[PDB]
Amino acid sequence: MIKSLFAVIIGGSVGCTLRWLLSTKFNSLFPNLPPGTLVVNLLAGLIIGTALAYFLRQPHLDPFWKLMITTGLCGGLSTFSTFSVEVFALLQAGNYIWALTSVLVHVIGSLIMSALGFFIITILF
Amino acid sequence: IKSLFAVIIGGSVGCTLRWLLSTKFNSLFPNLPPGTLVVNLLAGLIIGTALAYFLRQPHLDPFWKLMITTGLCGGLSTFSTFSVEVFALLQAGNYIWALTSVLVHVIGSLIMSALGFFIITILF
Amino acid sequence: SVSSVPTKLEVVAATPTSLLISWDAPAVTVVHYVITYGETGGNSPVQEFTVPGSKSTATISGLKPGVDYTITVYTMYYSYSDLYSYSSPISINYRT
Amino acid sequence: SVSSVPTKLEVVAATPTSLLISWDAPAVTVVHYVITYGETGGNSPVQEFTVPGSKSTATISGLKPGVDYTITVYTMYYSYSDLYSYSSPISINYRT
Ligand SMILES: CCCCCCCCCCO[C@@H]1O[C@H](CO)[C@@H](O[C@H]2O[C@H](CO)[C@@H](O)[C@H](O)[C@H]2O)[C@H](O)[C@H]1O
Ligand SMILES: CCCCCCCCCCO[C@@H]1O[C@H](CO)[C@@H](O[C@H]2O[C@H](CO)[C@@H](O)[C@H](O)[C@H]2O)[C@H](O)[C@H]1O
Ligand SMILES: [F-]
Ligand SMILES: [F-]
Ligand SMILES: [F-]
Ligand code: NA
Repeated sequence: MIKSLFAVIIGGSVGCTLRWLLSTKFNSLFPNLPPGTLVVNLLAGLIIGTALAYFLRQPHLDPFWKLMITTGLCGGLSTFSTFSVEVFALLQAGNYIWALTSVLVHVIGSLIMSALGFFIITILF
Repeated sequence: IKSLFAVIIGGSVGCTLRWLLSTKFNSLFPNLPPGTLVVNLLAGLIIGTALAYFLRQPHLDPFWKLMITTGLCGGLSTFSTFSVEVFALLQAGNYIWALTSVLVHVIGSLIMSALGFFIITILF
Repeated sequence: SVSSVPTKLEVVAATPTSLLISWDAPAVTVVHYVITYGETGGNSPVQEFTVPGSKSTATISGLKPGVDYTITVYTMYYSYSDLYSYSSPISINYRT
Repeated sequence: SVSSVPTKLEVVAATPTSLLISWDAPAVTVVHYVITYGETGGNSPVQEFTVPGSKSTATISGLKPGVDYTITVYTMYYSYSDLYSYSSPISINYRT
């Protein structure tokens, strides 16, 4: 699996680079719940939600293109580690209300975007 | 451009580790896929130690800092895979494990960040 | 590569116009099972219905007495590689 | 590039042997502020203490009456780029 390796790297590099640009540009605007790190998780949820519904209806796509979107792009674009340190930093700052809110908005929000992705492509069919 | 290579080199290593770990292990326990958990807990551990270490060594190159955090930990961890696993359990009517997944990933990743931070802090 | 196809598909109980089927679940996150059934002699339309992934049993009603029915079950399941996808079926025949 | 340095550093209240200082917080996640203070004249040793990021005030006790003190405040703060790092200081002078 070397063709598979390139799907992960090409997809992942595009995702990580989008996260890097979005996070450095926007995170500082609202430091209680950094919007760049949120947007990349909500966007990745939206992409993989649509991918969930789409790959079901098109079962004979190449595993290359499937692996490039999910493990590559969505894997690289989203982040749990950045989400953790933001929360951890708020916890050490004594900012529990926003630490809790961050956890809810990221988790609840990402599932909502996955649902919106899934149910838009499902309904458009 | 130097910063861009840190993100790509780090990110590619992280994404590749996630890809190998997830495809190998996730199927062993499908209620709470262990490969996706391990990569998040490991990324939390790495960035926790990174938190404590970069504070005490403030004049390191932003290249090496960016390669570990945005690159490796960014590429290694995943929120999208975490979401679809939970979403799939929610559509399967498996609420108990959907909830457990959310708690174990969130609570666990903070614990590993704390362990990373407080080990390096306690070690001078 | 764990099998997402169910096993041990069988009729546990049967009247002249109904069957109760059960199956051993596959070791994957099944979202729902799709049960299909039709008359084995291949000139009558096959019907399908779904049951939730939590359930490993199903009742097929309104059948004809003394007729050979082909009954298949397949899953719609989450996997890391394929996301949501449909498994291959497990199939049995049963005369009412 | 948002400023992580505090602003509006001033003495709100003062006795002969203590000062109460307050500052406007920077628009970033401050983990703690480090307050340093020492006699402006010469080379009497400067002392520092921390206060949590939630707090935007501090009491400096045990000072000498009628002495010029230099007082600085800097933050230890989270940012996406730098992680935990120390800001540049904001400084004031105050005679007890
Ligand atoms: C729920 C699942 C997650 C579990 C794991 C989370 C681990 C989080 C670590 C918390 O770190 C502590 O946070 C305190 C604040 O919360 C800080 O107190 C500091 O600030 C307080 C006021 O905010 C003061 O009372 C303290 O004296 C002062 O040390 C303290 O330094 C810091 O080490
Ligand atoms: C999964 C959990 C792992 C458990 C490991 C064991 C950890 C036990 C708690 C450590 O004790 C804390 O250490 C901090 C130092 O790291 C101190 O913060 C002090 O120093 C900080 C900066 O280092 C400041 O932000 C604080 O305000 C100041 O109170 C803090 O008082 C003290 O209680
Ligand atoms: F993490
Ligand atoms: F966050
Ligand atoms: F996500
Ligand atoms: Na990632």
